[PDB]
Amino acid sequence: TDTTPLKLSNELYAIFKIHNRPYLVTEGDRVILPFKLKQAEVGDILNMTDVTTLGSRNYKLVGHPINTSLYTLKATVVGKTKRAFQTREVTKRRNRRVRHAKSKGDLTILRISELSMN
Amino acid sequence: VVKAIARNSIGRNGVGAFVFPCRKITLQFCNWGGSSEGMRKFLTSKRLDKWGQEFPWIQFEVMRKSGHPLLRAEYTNGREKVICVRNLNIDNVENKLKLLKDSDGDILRRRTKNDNVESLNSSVRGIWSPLHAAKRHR
Amino acid sequence: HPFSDNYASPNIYVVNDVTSKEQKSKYDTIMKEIQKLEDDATRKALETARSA
Amino acid sequence: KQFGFPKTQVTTIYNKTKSASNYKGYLKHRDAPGMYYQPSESIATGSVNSETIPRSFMAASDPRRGLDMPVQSTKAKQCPNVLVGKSTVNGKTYHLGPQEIDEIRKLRLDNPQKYTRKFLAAKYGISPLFVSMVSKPSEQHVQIMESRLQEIQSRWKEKRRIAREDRKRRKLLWYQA
Amino acid sequence: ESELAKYKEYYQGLKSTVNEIPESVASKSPSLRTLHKRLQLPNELTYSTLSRCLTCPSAKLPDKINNPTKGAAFVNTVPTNKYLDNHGLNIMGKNLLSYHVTKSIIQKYPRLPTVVLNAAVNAYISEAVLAHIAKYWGIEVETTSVLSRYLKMEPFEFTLGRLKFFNNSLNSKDGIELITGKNFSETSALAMSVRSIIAAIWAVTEQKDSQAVYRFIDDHIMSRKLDITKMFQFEQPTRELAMLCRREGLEKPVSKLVAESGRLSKSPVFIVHVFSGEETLGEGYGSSLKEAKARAATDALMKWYCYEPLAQQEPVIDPGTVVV
Amino acid sequence: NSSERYKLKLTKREIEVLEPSVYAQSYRIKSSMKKATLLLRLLGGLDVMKAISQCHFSNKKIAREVAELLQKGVKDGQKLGLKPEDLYISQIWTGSDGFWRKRVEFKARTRIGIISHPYIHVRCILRTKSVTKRRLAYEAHLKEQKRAPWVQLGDKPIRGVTGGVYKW
RNA sequence: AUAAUAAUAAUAUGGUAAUAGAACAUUUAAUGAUAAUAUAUAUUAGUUAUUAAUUAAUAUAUGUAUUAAUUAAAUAGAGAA
RNA sequence: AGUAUGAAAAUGAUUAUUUUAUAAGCAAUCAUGAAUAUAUUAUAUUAUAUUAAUGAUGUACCUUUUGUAUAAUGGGUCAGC
Ligand SMILES: [Mg+2]
Ligand SMILES: [Mg+2]
Ligand SMILES: [Mg+2]
Ligand SMILES: [Mg+2]
Ligand SMILES: [Mg+2]
Ligand SMILES: [Mg+2]
Ligand SMILES: [Mg+2]
Ligand SMILES: [Mg+2]
Ligand SMILES: [Mg+2]
Ligand SMILES: [Mg+2]
Ligand SMILES: [Mg+2]
Ligand SMILES: [Mg+2]
Ligand SMILES: [Mg+2]
Ligand SMILES: [Mg+2]
Ligand SMILES: [Mg+2]
Repeated sequence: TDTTPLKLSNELYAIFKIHNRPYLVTEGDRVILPFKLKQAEVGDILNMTDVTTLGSRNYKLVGHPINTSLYTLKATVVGKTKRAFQTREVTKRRNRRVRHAKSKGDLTILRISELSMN
Repeated sequence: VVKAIARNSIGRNGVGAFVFPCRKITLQFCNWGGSSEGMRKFLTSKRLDKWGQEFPWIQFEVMRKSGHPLLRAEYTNGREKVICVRNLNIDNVENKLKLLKDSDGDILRRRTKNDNVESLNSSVRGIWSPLHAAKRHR
Repeated sequence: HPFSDNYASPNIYVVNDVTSKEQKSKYDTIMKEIQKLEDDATRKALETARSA
Repeated sequence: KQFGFPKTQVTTIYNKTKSASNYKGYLKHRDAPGMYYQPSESIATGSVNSETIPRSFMAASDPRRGLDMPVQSTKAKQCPNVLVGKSTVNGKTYHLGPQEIDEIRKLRLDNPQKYTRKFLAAKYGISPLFVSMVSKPSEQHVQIMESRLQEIQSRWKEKRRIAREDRKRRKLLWYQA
Repeated sequence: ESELAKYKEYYQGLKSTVNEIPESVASKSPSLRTLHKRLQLPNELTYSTLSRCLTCPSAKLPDKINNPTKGAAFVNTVPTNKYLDNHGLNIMGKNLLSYHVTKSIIQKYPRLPTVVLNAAVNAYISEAVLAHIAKYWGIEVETTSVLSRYLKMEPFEFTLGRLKFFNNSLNSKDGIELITGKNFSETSALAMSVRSIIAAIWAVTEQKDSQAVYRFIDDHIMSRKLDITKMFQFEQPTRELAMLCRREGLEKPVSKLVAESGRLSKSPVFIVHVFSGEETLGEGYGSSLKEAKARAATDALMKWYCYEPLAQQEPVIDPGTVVV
Repeated sequence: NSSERYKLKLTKREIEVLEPSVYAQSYRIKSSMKKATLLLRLLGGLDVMKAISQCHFSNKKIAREVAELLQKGVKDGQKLGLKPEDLYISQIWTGSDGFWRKRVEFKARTRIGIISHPYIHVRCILRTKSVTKRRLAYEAHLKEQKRAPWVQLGDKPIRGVTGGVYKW
């Protein structure tokens, strides 16, 4: 795998997958995972492993999952949080009972700190 | 001839040095007031010390007031969460405190489907153009 | 009755339980005392002026 | 061609002509593991990208010069000239001496209405821009012209003034990059 | 006894602590400790030094205290020691910022125009930006009065931990600012504090790890996003491009239509490329032909200036700005 | 007589209120609110003198009362310091004056209605052409300056979510 | 051998008539610190898996909660007569 | 039908912001441009709030019925009961 053009390029993107959910990122990008991370606390660093695609403007390395040796991709866990609280009402059409389906899903804000060809 | 446009930089907290979002937490209780029992117990019982030991970048203020028991956090962005912990047991209070410390200070917000990544960066590949496409349309 | 010393981790502290009323009373006494001090000094200055 | 990577379109599993916006089809499309050449489907106007910069603007010791990515897709022989000056089509001429210049200057001060820039250009086989560069007119003439322009501007409606402002804003925006 | 005397002795003690910044007192201050832990400052950087960095110069109380009727009262801070403030530190921090940031920018963009470079530098380390950074870190201002503090009966440790300058009480009350100098502005004080911290870090680490300060700066200041392409504003870019081509060993640039669509419409599209020989320099799209031509020239100039070489390359020293 | 500079911070509401105005009020006019509206809509943003003239030559009964009110507001403005040729009617509205006495209308074949007898008041706020109108002209000018132009081939946001994948 | 909280694996969680379990708002009675830096009510914007309460600002009242909490009870919750 | 107080709502007029004169149906929800307002950490390529560009989905509520968008019942609206 001649990975020289990617290595050379100033701009570079990745399409890493957490639980088969793809997230297309550059360095500085701020990923918002739609679940509560249990393993990592806030401040902890995540070394991304299942990286599908690593792309320049005109080239892209692709692997499933690209060789871990070829690249780096460090995310930082920058705040577990939640979505806004919502209460949709559930009811049938001639029935006074109206069940409130309250919802407030969890989020985990990552920040892609490092992304480079090793 | 070339001229500058005065413009300012955007801080990405994570990339260089991570500054921890939660900066200060205030435990507020009442000596009277049966709603403040679990808070009082928490303050008493060696959990707060352990917490402070764990997180020495957060300062833990402990205040007494007449009203309900309060957990007000204070974040780097300047926002302030305040959770009323009325009638909660010790463990519930601790969970609430954990939740607060976990939070990045930002306001709660509805996200649309797949609104995942938030970039300041211009696209690595360009924006599409019909004149510059690989397959020309008809 | 918690204190800042009680917790033994220096990022933890307990703010001082001084009642609002007591603080107000203290303020009243201090500003009053200043006023008394000032008034006596002004009187003295008036007496000195009268003398010469 | 330095690199002999296989080249790929940005491939959907669905019909691209009917469902170009459908991200799901793109997500589905898996391609075999390795290096590829995906030529960008974009103009390189705003890009500071290293694959976009031309080789002449790269430094001599730059490794990127040798690599084949600033692709010369277009050909200057095939493209026609746009808003090109007459000097660029048939070369610049440095023929007029000091005496001729002095005469031109004398003429312009004397009577800019009679001896206008275009007339001077026609006489001496040179550009109106060059005439301007050479010689100032009488400041009175300039003042008159400014006054005329102001009068014209005043003669406008509200709408026209707004349109002119918009045009000016657009022009300013062009030079931003 | 008298409460005035009690207050007076407290004030005197506070003044003495400010003069000293005794190490034990600084250590006791929770806010300082948390700041230290947050930034991951070196262990050699003492807590007294950190307190000092937050202490702005304030030798004498100004004349504007005499009248709150004119819209100012300075009743929060207490006079400082002449030889224990953030002033010398601040200057050193400013110098460091001016050196390192500028150097980093030059490394990134070795041909960047002088004015553009200056603007970029400003963006990275402007006073407002520095103040914002300080706020983010948690450098809070001593807004509370001395008397109020005494009444509450709070320790001097908290005071030491907060930022200390002649902050005008009733600054914008009833919507009335007084427009005082830089020595009474909050933003300026916060900027000084962030520069002073940097200077303190430098002082402690220089002999052991010389580049520790610069990696701290990189982490905090140089980590911030700035698209350099948004900084530029050209005037007559075609002429400038032609001059550049003349200067280098390049053929005269001419603009040519590559592609065209929607001529005779409200919004056409004209793609023009500025060629020098067979090589294209800049690509320019536009609604008009003229616009497209202009855009191609601007693109070419961007590519010239914002060229960023690799770290593996030997240093690129540019041949100055293209003087048209 | 001082070297102290200042910068004033006001809100939008504060700005609005502090501009010189004058607040006319009618007495308990005998009319409907609808009938008042039918006239008062004509006297929207007029100069006070023009409005007074219109009221004088109006066929309606409320008109005289409106004219009188305008005259009173002018007089008040003069007393304050303002000029009558400077004053324009900024706002003029009406309202129920309360205590409308209901009274049964007896109809044929043991039917009834209730006849109310409406009383209203007209209030109006006169503002100055010299200040308020100038201010809102300035605001309009600023807004015009701010306004981003129509660009033909302009940068519109690529609306929709990306979907973790390049489509180009 | 319990309780609270948190993990893991599993199963379950549509619901009229109906049955069962658990809460909250409101008002009164018993007990009851505190205080205009306070309390109550209202508006706006935040916060807590949110009929509820809490934070801040603003407004009006009051030298002040039959207040928090536990019990006892109810003229205890209204788009349907 | 006490006395004070009263930004409780329905309801009327007026002003401001915003949308609206080639577009068709419970008038909402979700997507999504734009405009405006506020914001003593908008550092911004910022955040919230308001607003019928445009797109998609969407047959009031209750009662009574095997079954109701029903052109079956009942309600002019809000306040108190
Ligand atoms: Mg229903
Ligand atoms: Mg049914
Ligand atoms: Mg299809
Ligand atoms: Mg009344
Ligand atoms: Mg009759
Ligand atoms: Mg009637
Ligand atoms: Mg069920
Ligand atoms: Mg009842
Ligand atoms: Mg009711
Ligand atoms: Mg209901
Ligand atoms: Mg239309
Ligand atoms: Mg219709
Ligand atoms: Mg019908
Ligand atoms: Mg019906
Ligand atoms: Mg009916």
